Amino acid sequence: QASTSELLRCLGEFLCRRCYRLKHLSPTDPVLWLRSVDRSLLLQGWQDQGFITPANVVFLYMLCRDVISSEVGSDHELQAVLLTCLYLSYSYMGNEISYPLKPFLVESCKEAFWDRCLSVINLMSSKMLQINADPHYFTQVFSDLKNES
Amino acid sequence: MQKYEKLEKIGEGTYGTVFKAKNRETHEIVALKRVRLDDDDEGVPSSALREICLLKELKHKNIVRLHDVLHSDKKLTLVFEFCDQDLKKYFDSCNGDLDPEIVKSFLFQLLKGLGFCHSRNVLHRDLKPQNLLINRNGELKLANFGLARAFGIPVRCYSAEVVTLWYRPPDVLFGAKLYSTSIDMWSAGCIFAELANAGRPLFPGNDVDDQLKRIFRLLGTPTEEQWPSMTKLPDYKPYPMYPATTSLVNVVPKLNATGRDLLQNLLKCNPVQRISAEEALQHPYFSDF
Repeated sequence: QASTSELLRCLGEFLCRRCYRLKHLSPTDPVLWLRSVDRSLLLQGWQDQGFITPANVVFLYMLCRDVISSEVGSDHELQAVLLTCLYLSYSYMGNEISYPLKPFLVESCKEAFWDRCLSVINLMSSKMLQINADPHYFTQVFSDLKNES
Repeated sequence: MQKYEKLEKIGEGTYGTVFKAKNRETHEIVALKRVRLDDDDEGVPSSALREICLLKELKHKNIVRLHDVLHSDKKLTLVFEFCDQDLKKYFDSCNGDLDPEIVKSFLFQLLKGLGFCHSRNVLHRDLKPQNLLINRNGELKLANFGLARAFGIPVRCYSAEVVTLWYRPPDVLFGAKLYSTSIDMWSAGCIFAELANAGRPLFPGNDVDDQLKRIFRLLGTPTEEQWPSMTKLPDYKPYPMYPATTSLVNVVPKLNATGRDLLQNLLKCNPVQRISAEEALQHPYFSDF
């Protein structure tokens, strides 16, 4: 329950439970989407090591729990919102100076992507810092993610 | 933007382009940092988003103030307080020759801003004169947080490719993958030396090797007893043992023994031994201030 693979499965199970409208969503779907982005950034030379680690998955889950609406209407919409949260996670917590947009963009309307980034930042900026500053809060989030399975 | 009238392009954005502007509604002068979102330089918005996230949580008189963020066109605009110049330009303006009271004021304000960042669990990681803004009121602000990061969550490593070379501490030059608030404290010591002499970098190394040599040549090479983990660092290699006996008196002529003592507490090679911003503000250098 400490391995990346297990926590990622917890996140996938959480999203399936959260997004009750998505009847054909698999808990492995979010895992595939996240791993795919991380592999692509590695292979393409944007990073030397993977971003997806236990701590970063906890960070990502903290964003998802507050940002992803139970009312998401399609698997596509879930992917777009999840990937927006992922992009903000790389941006905030990643070891590289910057990351490209391409792997995170699955929508035709780029302006919606940028508006979503700003909305998430307005909602989450305090908690993004607090999860780093407060080990008790990080522990709470980690425990919550574990209990998602 | 419609609310803002552009006045001049005044800014080496760290990742974008800075303009002086006027708020048409309030007539206030601000700085706008504009970022193209329909990029050809793929990763820029990522750094900007990180800076926005951090600056929203860092409201202090000695940290550049982000007032607003606008999204229009295919552009992200950060609205910042306007500052007349940076420390690098200020040095050019005064022939590198600051009054010792202004040296003290500038260091004090830097440390207050930096202390605030560190207390909020944020590392700046690019502390250098061009990233320090100065007002005509004499107010100094830490700026350009595009290399900054929150710290505290369990991480395998950070990047050792942080801090402009001349301002980078020896543990990081030796490839340390974990560092704390101490990273910025070294850079503050470097800036302090420029303030207290003639506004020129103390350690202008040509590459990492030259950088370490210049540092040790002045301060002395650390021994195993002063810095036991030094030889275990990932990019450690043997350096000559330069003596710890070289006087700094002529390196920082604007400083008394008190100031030289603070300088040496900032410029400790072993990061564990480096003074914190909070401790520095309580140093007797600032007592009659």
